[PDB]
Amino acid sequence: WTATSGSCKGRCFELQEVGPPDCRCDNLCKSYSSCCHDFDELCLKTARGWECTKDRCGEVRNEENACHCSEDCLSRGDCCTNYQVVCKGESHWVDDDCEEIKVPECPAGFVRPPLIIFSVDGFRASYMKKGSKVMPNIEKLRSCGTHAPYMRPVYPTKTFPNLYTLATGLYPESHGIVGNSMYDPVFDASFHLRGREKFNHRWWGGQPLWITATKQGVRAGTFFWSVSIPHERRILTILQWLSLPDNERPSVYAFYSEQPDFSGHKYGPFGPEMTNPLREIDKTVGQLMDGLKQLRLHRCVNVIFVGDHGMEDVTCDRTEFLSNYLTNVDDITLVPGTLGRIRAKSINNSKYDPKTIIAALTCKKPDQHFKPYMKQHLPKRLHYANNRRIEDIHLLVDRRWHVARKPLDVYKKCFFQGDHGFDNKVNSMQTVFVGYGPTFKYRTKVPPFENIELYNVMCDLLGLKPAPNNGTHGSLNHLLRTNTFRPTMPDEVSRPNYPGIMYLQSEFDLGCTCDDKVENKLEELNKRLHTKGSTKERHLLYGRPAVLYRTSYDILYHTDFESGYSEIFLMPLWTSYTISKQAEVSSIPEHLTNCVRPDVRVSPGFSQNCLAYKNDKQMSYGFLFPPYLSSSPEAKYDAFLVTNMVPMYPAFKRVWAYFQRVLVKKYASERNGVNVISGPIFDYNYDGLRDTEDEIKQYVEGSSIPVPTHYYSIITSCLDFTQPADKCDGPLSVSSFILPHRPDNDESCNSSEDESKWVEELMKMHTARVRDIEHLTGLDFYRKTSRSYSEILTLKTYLHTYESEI
Ligand SMILES: *[C@@H]1O[C@H](CO)[C@@H](O[C@@H]2O[C@H](CO)[C@@H](O[C@@H]3O[C@H](CO[C@H]4O[C@H](CO)[C@@H](O)[C@H](O[C@H]5O[C@H](CO)[C@@H](O)[C@H](O)[C@@H]5O[C@H]5O[C@H](CO)[C@@H](O)[C@H](O)[C@@H]5O)[C@@H]4O)[C@@H](O)[C@H](O[C@H]4O[C@H](CO)[C@@H](O)[C@H](O)[C@@H]4O[C@H]4O[C@H](CO)[C@@H](O)[C@H](O)[C@@H]4O)[C@@H]3O)[C@H](O)[C@H]2NC(C)=O)[C@H](O)[C@H]1NC(C)=O
Ligand SMILES: O=C(OCc1ccc(OC(F)(F)F)c(F)c1)N1CCc2cc(C(=O)N3CCc4[nH]nnc4C3)nn2CC1
Ligand SMILES: [Ca+2]
Ligand SMILES: [Ca+2]
Ligand SMILES: [Cl-]
Ligand code: NA
Ligand code: NA
Ligand code: NA
Ligand SMILES: [Zn+2]
Repeated sequence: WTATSGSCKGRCFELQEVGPPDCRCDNLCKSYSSCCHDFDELCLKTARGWECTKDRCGEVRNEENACHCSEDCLSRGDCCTNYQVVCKGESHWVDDDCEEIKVPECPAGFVRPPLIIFSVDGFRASYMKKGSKVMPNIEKLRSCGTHAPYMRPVYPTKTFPNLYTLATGLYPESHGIVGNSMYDPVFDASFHLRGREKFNHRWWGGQPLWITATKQGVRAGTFFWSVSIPHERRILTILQWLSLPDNERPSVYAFYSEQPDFSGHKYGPFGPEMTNPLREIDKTVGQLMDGLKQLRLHRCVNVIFVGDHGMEDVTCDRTEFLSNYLTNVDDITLVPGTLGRIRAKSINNSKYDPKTIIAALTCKKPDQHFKPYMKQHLPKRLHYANNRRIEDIHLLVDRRWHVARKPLDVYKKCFFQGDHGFDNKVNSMQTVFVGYGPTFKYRTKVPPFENIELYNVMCDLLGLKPAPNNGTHGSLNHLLRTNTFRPTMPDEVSRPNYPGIMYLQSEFDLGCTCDDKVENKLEELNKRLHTKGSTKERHLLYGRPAVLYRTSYDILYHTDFESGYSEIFLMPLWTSYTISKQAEVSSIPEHLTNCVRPDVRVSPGFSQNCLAYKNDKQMSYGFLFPPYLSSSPEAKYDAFLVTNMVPMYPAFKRVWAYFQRVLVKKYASERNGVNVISGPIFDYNYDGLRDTEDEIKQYVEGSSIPVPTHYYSIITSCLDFTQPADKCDGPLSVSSFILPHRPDNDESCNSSEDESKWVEELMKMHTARVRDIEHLTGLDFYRKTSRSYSEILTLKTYLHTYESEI
C-alpha cells in the first residue's frame, strides 16, 4: 500500500527515492504504481508542446507550460530546448562547424565535466552509415567525436543483460541478469520483463555505475525512465538537473530510448517504417545538444551515444519446434526465441535425462537451425555458463531463426519481423559507440571493441575507481584525450627452473619406445647451444609468458620451439614456436610413428608415461609443437619428447592434426610467418578461470596425468604483413582459439567428411581473445615487445570474428 495523498509540489523528478507508503515523485514512480496524485499535473506538463515559437518569445511565465520561452527561463533552467534559436537568433548545435574541444569549457563551480549516457535500444551498428541522411545530429557527434565502426554486445544479445553489462563491466554470468526471462533455483523465484519480481535487488549483482559514483562522492541522476514519460520530458529533466546548485547537481546521467528496437521488432531492421524512428531519435539528440548549448555546456559535457544490441530479420515461419524432435515434449520447460534454454518441467521426475534430450536434438535435420550444447561446451568467448540461472542445456539458434517448444506456442501466445538475442559475434547484433566531449579525442576512429570495456572508461571520465569487472582497464585508453589509466604489468609469481641434462635414459620406466638409436663436433656443439636456448629469440618473440600463480615449472629450449613445462600438471603450460612464410611441412617418418622419448632434463617422477595411454582405451595423445613442422630430420626428434606430449581423444586428434599439418602452414603463407603459442586449458567448473590441481575431474586412466577441457593457440604476426613475423617493427596482428577437448565430434554435423570441410569452421566458432586465454591459464603474454602497454592490452582484447564486412 502507498498513501498516495502526499504531493509532488517542488519534488518533480526528485533524485532521492522516498520509502513507502510515502508517495514518490522520482522518474520510476509510474513503474511501481506509487506516484503522488498530482505527479501527472505538476511533473508531466504538456501544455503548448515542446518548442518555442516566434510569438511565445519574451512571454510572461505561465507555470502550466511544458517548457518556457519567457526571459527568465535560462536562469530557471527550463526553456524549451530551441528557445535561443527562435528568440535570441542562435544557431542549432547541428548547424555549427565542429571545433576541437581541447579542454573542458564549463561554467564556474563545475568540479568535473558531466557525463551523459544516451542509450538507444536496438540501434544496429549499420544504421550509422545506412541512416546517416536522416540523422544529422548523430552524424555530427560521430564524425567530430570518437567513434568505433561497431561495438560488440554480450550474449545473449537481449536488452537487460546488455544494459546491465554496460553499467557494471561484467559478463551476464557474473552480474546475474542472464536473460530477459530467468528462473533462479536457489530463490525458487522467476524474473520477467513485465511484473514486480524484477525490482527485487537480489537479481542484480556487481556494482552499477550509479552506485560506484555515489559511494565515491560523485552524484548521479536516476538512470531509469518509466516508459510513459515522453522523450522530450526526459531531456528537459536532465537539462533541469544540470541547472541545480553545485552541491546538489549530479555529475552522471542516462537517457534511454525504447527506439529503434520497438519499431524494429514490428518492421524488421530495415523496414521502410524504420526511417521515422531514426529521425525522431536524431531530433531528440538535437534537443539535448541545443539545450546544452543554451546552458553553455556543449563544450563541457562528455556525451556517449551507445546501443545495447542490433536487430535481425526474424519471422514466425522461421521457427524450429522441439515437438518435431522430442517425444517427451511435455516433460521440459523451454525458455524460447532467439536462444533456447531447457530444464525439467518437474524436479520430481526421475526419468528426465539431459543426455537423451541433447542426443535427440543433435544433427537430426539437414539444415537444422539450432545446435544443442551442454553449457560448459558453449564457445568460451560467450562466457555463458557460471551461473545457476543458466540451464545446463542450451540451444544456439541460427541468426534469422527462433526455437519454440510446440507450434501452438507461436500462434496462441504473423506479428513480428525483427528480433535479437543471437550469438554476439553476429553482424546484425552489433551495435554502436560514439564518444563526444573534452575527454574524448577529436575526429578519431577506433577499432571495434566489446561493451564490457565501457564501465572502466565511464569511471575514468568521472574520476572513479571501477569495481572489479571483466573489462581490461587501459585497453580503451586510445579513445581518450586525457584521464587515461596507466596500468602496470602484473608481477610474475613463479620463476622458472632451467634444468640441464640430469637423468640417464635407463632411469625412465614409462613404457615408451622410439626407433632413435641411430648415430661429431660440428653437430654436437650445435645441439648443446639449441638446448641452452640459442634459437630462443626466433621462437619466443614477445618474451616468455609470465606465470601469475604459485607453481613449479621448467623452461625447456629446443631448436624449433620453447616450452614452460609444468611439473605439477606433467605437460607444458605453453609451447612457443615461429613458422616462417618459407617453412616446409614434412610427415612423421614411418619409423617414428609411435616414438615417444624420455626427456633427460626432467625426472621420471615429473613425466607422463606411455603405459597409461596404452591402458586408457578412450585416451590417446598429441603434441604441442607439431612434428610436421620440424626444421630438419634431426630436429624432428625433439618433437617426440615426452615433455611435448599431451592427452587427446582420437576424435579431437582429427581436429588438432589438421590444424597442425595444414592450417599453421596456411596462416604462415597468408600472414608472412606466424608465431604460435599453444597449450592446455583446465576449466572443469566452467568459471572461465584456471583450475587448481584439486579441481580436475578427469585423468588419463591409472595416472596423475590430468585431462585438459580445452586446447588454445595464440597466433601472432606483423600487422604490416610486408614484414615477416620474426622481423616486425610495429603493431602486431593476432587471432586465437580455445578448442573444446571433446571425445566426439557431435558438435560438427559434417564431421564424417574430410577435415577440410568442417575443422576450420569449428575453430572459427571457438575463436577467442588472448585475454580469455589469460583468465583460463594464469599466464600473461606479450611481456616483451617494443609496443606501448595500452596498445598491447587492446591487442589482448581483440577478437577475430570471421564475419564479413559490416
Ligand atoms: C569477471 O569479473 C568478476 C568480478 O571480478 C569475477 O567474479 C569474481 O570472481 C571471484 C573469484 O572467483 C569471486 O571471489 C569469490 O567471492 C566470494 C564472495 O563473493 C561475494 O561478495 C562479492 C563482493 O561484494 C560479490 O561480488 C559476490 O556476488 C556474487 O554472488 C551473489 C550471490 O550469489 C550474486 O548476486 C552476484 O551476482 C555474484 O554472483 C557471481 O559470482 C559468484 C561467485 O562469487 C558465482 O557463484 C555466481 O555464479 C555469479 O557468477 C558475493 O556476494 C568468496 O566467498 C570466494 O571465496 C571462496 O572461494 C575461494 C577460492 O579462491 C576460497 O579461497 C575461499 O576460502 C572461499 O571458499 C569458501 O567457500 C567456497 C564456496 O562456498 C567453498 O567451496 C570453500 O570450501 C570455502 O568455504 C571468492 O573470493 C567474486 O565474488 C566474483 N565477483 C563477481 C561480482 O562475480 C569473474 O571471475 C570475472 N570473470 C572472468 C572470466 O574473468
Ligand atoms: O530507462 C531504462 O534504462 C535506462 C538505462 C540506460 C543505460 C544504462 O546503463 C548504462 F548507463 F551503463 F549505459 C542503464 F543501466 C539503464 N529502462 C530499462 C530498459 C527497458 C527495457 C524495457 C522493456 O520492457 N523491453 C526492452 C526492449 C525489448 N526488446 N525485446 N523485448 C524488450 C522489452 N523497458 N525499459 C525502460 C526502463
Ligand atoms: Ca534492447
Ligand atoms: Ca575453473
Ligand atoms: Cl532470455
Ligand atoms: Na630408443
Ligand atoms: Na589409449
Ligand atoms: Na559429428
Ligand atoms: Zn528488442
